[PDB]
Amino acid sequence: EDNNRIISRLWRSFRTVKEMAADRGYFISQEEMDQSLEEFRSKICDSMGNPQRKLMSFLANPTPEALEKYSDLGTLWVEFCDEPSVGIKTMRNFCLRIQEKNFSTGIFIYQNNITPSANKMIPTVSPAIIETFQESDLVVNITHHELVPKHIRLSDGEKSQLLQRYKLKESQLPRIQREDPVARYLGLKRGQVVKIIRRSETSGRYASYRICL
Amino acid sequence: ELAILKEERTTTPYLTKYERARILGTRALQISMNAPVLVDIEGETDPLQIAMKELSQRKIPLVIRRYLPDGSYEDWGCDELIVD
Amino acid sequence: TPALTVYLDREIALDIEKAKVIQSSIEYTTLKNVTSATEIYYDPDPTSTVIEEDFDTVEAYFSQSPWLLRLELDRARMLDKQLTMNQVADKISEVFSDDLFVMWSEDNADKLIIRCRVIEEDQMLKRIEAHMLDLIALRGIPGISKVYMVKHKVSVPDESGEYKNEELWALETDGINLAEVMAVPGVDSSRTYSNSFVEILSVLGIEATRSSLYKEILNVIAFDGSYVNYRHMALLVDVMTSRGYLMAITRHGINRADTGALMRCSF
Amino acid sequence: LGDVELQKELNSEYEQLVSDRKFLREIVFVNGDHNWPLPVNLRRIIQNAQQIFHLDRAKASDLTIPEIIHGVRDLCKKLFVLRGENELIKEAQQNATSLFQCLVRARLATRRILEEFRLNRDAFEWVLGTIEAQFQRSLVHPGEMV
Amino acid sequence: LIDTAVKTAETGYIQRRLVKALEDIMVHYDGTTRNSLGDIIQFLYGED
Repeated sequence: EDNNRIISRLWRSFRTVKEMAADRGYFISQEEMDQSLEEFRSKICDSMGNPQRKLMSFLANPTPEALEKYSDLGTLWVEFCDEPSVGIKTMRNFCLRIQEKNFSTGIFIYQNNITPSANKMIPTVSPAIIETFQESDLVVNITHHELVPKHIRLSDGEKSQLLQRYKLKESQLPRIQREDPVARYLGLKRGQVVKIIRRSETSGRYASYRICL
Repeated sequence: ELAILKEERTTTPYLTKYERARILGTRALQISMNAPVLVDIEGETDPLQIAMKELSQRKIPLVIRRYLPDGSYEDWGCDELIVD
Repeated sequence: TPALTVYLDREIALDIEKAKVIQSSIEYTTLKNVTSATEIYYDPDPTSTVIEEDFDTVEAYFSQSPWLLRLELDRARMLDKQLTMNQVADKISEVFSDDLFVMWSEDNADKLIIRCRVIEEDQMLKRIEAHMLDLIALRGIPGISKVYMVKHKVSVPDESGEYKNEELWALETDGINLAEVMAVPGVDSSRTYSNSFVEILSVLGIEATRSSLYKEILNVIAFDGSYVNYRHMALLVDVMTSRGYLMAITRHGINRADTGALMRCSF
Repeated sequence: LGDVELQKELNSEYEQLVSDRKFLREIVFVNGDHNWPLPVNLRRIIQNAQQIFHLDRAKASDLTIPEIIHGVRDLCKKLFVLRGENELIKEAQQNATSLFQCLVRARLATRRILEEFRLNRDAFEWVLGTIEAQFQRSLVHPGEMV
Repeated sequence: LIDTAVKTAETGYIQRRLVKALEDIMVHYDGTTRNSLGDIIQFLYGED
């Protein structure tokens, strides 16, 4: 019954996170990406059917290709938080865990909300980066939508080559806000450029570039 | 400094409608102020007509300075640009 | 006129019975929507009732405050919406629980009745009754007041490769909500569309907004048979999206640019 | 007949046409609309070539097959929108004319050139030159207050 | 008669705001479409 919809939405959120990790260049095994829903229920739920988020956390490393392209790509830690309301108590142990195991990036999925007081504890934990997501927002992977063309982040060498070809200052490119859904999905930081190849009814194919604020 | 060398010029080799109109008018103006004309003048004595005759024979002695967005520029002579 | 265009998965879209199931799960139904009348009695004996109408109902069923809250459900709207007395009471339990006792009559009864009691309060029951009608959600997605069953003629290639028409069922809804409707099982989550591009920007990002903006402008121009070449409408929507957010064509958008003061003051 | 070496070109031609049809039907024009605003009209250019060179009759053409396949393929590299040798420009130049190249190849296909339009050597070289000249003339002019 | 007389000023205002929004947008010699600040609006005019 209603317990099945909790598990289902959570299972769908998990597949989306894996897709997210794959697109950022990290290596995810071809057995974990295709993991069915049935195997998922067996491993994650109790005898009463209630799910244990701490068993879902995982670690991933960049593929050799991604490491060749982006030399700034470290280890990624994904964590589902068991506490619906994330308070000052939860964030301290999370920031400690990241530093102690020296994770480069941490993705923090919460359940219901994140208090504005706790929201200031995020940029104080640099040069490590923390990205938060509401569990609702990940039930559907928005990049599979018809209207969202494929975004590919440009490398630093490709970016420099681009600016010279058009003789332009960085501040002259079209922009995308940091809180935009597709920028957050890729974990874009300020100064990075996405390339966007989208369908065109007059030329067939057209490459658009945007830089992230 | 800003000037782009002849071998590395990248803008279009055809005369645009805007470049054509400016060249014809400027050259016409100079002829009406008694600049030396570089073609034979037969029966057609209007200032605009003489300038149009010079254009058709690739004999207008002017250079287009095409500004690019960054401020750099390519100089193109009207003798070398292809006119449709 | 906010509106969603909700395409359905293929297996569901060619079976009208399954599509109706999707319809009833999306549509917002409050308790107020199905309630015909509410009443407030003085019923001092908790094990009995002065009401002769609910005599046989409560006496056989049983085998705190003296004020009784008695609300009546309309049989027609309850039957059409496919709601049972049980599931209506279930939703009430989670939000009320121990504080309010719930007793329902059977569907075979002449009137469908639900009794409630609390376990100065003359006005508190009026305030609670106001609180009940204004907040109890029985099912569905908030903001979706009505769902329409719409047939789409979509051109899809044959197995032979020839283009043929193909009729498919989709849904259209009043109100605005995109994120929650996308997640609903049955809905084709990769194709759902909304005519409010402000909401699209929050859910799908700026590049999807560029396509949605174009679709909505083109639909306006093309409607009275006119046709404007693509590059002109394309040019307008790139200006409206270049900053990464939607810059309105009003003073609040246009004059927030880094353009010169003489240019900006002329508008 | 029998020439396997000439069949390698014609196979590569048809394979190219299969790529285009698959790309256009599944990515570009999902609903199947096949009439679209495009530049450099080809139907009118061909029927003018039929008039200048009197391309009627039942006479056999002296226009060889490798001239057709190599002629059309070399044309699609001279449709210059942007000039310069930079790697990014060539990708952009190829992207800008993707839809139009498909249009040309869909018309100047081997069977149609020979059976339907019936071009000879003089007319076909003229058709290539005209397409090349008129496409340049159809580019927007810098300075245009669009 | 009322509609024609009323809604003519509605659309007249629409055209005025559109022109001021777009008046400075020009095609440059590299094919890009830019405004007076040199911001790129399209990398290639009309995508073709």
